[PDB]
Amino acid sequence: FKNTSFIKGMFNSALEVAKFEGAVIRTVSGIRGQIKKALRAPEGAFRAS
Amino acid sequence: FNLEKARLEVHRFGITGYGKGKERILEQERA
Amino acid sequence: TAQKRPENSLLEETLHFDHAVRMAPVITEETTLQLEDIIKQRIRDQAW
Amino acid sequence: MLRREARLRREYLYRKAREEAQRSAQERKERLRRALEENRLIPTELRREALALQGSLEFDDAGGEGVTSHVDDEYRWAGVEDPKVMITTSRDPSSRLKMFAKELKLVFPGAQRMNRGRHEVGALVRACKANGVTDLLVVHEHRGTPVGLIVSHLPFGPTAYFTLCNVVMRHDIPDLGTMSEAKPHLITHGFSSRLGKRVSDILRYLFPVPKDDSHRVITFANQDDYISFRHHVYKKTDHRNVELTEVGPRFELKLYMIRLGTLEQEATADVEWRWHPYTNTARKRVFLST
Amino acid sequence: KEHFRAKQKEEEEKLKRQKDLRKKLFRIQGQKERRNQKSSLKG
RNA sequence: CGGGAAACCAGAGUAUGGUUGUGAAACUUAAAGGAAUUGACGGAAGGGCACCACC
RNA sequence: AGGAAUUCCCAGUAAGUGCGGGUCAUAAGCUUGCGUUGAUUAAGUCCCUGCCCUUUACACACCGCCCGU
Ligand SMILES: [Mg+2]
Ligand SMILES: [Mg+2]
Ligand SMILES: [Mg+2]
Ligand SMILES: [Mg+2]
Repeated sequence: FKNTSFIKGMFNSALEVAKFEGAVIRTVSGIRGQIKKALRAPEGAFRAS
Repeated sequence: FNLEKARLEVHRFGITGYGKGKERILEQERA
Repeated sequence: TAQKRPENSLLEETLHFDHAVRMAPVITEETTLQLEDIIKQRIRDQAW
Repeated sequence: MLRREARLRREYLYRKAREEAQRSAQERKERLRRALEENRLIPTELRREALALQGSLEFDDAGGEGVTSHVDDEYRWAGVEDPKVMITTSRDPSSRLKMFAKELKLVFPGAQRMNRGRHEVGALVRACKANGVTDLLVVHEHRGTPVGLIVSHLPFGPTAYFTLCNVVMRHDIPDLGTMSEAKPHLITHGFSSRLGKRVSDILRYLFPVPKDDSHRVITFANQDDYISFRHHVYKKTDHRNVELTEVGPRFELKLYMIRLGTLEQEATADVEWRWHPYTNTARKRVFLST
Repeated sequence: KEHFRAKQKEEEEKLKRQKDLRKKLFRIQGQKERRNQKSSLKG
């Protein structure tokens, strides 16, 4: 969704996302982002802006 | 008592005696 | 990736990473008392 | 009226662009004045056109308005007239959001709260301008807790965007009673930078001129770009000893956007300041204090 | 494009010798202005 | 009329840093124990107002 | 078809219905826009529960001293 994107494959549980909230992430293209909040529908996805 | 500070103040009061037209033209000369 | 690593492995890993932004401040009694001390000082001096 | 409003906006924007030029022209004028008063060299920059600035010095007087300020143009009637504040919510408000909006009416003297039904945002601003509403407040909620606040100055004034962090309302606390409703004293603390002065001005002009003997105090304290809102009433039991009783809501503010236009002008208004969280050094930087 | 870029390098160097050569002459002019201060009031 | 250097004799501004310029607590929130023709309160009445009250 | 208590609400308002966006903050079973249909009662008093003030511009007319420590 424009800036906001849904990411899977980095983690495998909701406990994992809670440990790494606010971590700096980036793409191969060089766009920098932030981990915001975990998602429930798959096991280890999260929301990132 | 500073002479340099007093010297300017004495000058300005005197020039107003000349007149406002003469006040101006003398002021241009100083600048 | 997540597939290679076992489940819940990173919980004990103690990795190092960086945070993007500052965390929100936590309110406690001590912060309340210092803030009230500031308010009382302005009241005495009429520093409105 | 619509033509008049458009004309006043172009006049305001025209003056804002030339504000910096007049300040530099004013600054050069004072340097020449010091050189004349104390006999010294005219500065080499001021050596040419010195006569023209000297001619201007004679023409300057207390009668002129002086250098213009875009802040003064926005808050023209800040001191002379009492502000008129209107509070509204997002469409289909929650139960607790309506309860929060009821309390904000009590905090601001003379404020009014109106129901938001199927009103278009642009239509709301048009009605506020017609009836002389000075400031408009819009509050957002998430899962029954207030999360965002927008403050807009109606006569093409600045629009400030806030996010609420730790909201505790009077309705949660039992058996408090009734509020004082007197004109309050304002305490501003922690704002030292230029932007902090800009933000504190917007919050202060929401309130009217109080009385000297008023016992109502509202405090805005800045700490690491977080503004704490506190409301208190004090009693002087004896000299030098004062008691404080907390009344009213308690919440935190974090500014992230200031725009020149009104909230109906999202697609056109310029941004005076914005928070950039993806900056490489954004984590270790603060903006409301020096 | 490179020719214009090549040209701009010399005026950057040229202005450097311009200010240094003018610098020695500037001090002599400044000393003359001192005498005008004492006679500024007289005329 | 002769020479005058290709002659003759033998300067201010900012900015950024430095350097300097016999006890009031171990004791005390009773104005270290005040000021006052100037100070500190109480009651009653009147004028308003509220989806913090009524109907 | 949701007791006792308790909260909110005056006109395109209460309530119902759909269709979008995710906009450098917040927001995922959630957040915010936009349109559609559209009501009952009320336009006045200080009786309860409280709040803000007062009791020292001489047209006509009206009116003719708040109290106590
Ligand atoms: Mg509704
Ligand atoms: Mg509706
Ligand atoms: Mg029911
Ligand atoms: Mg709907």
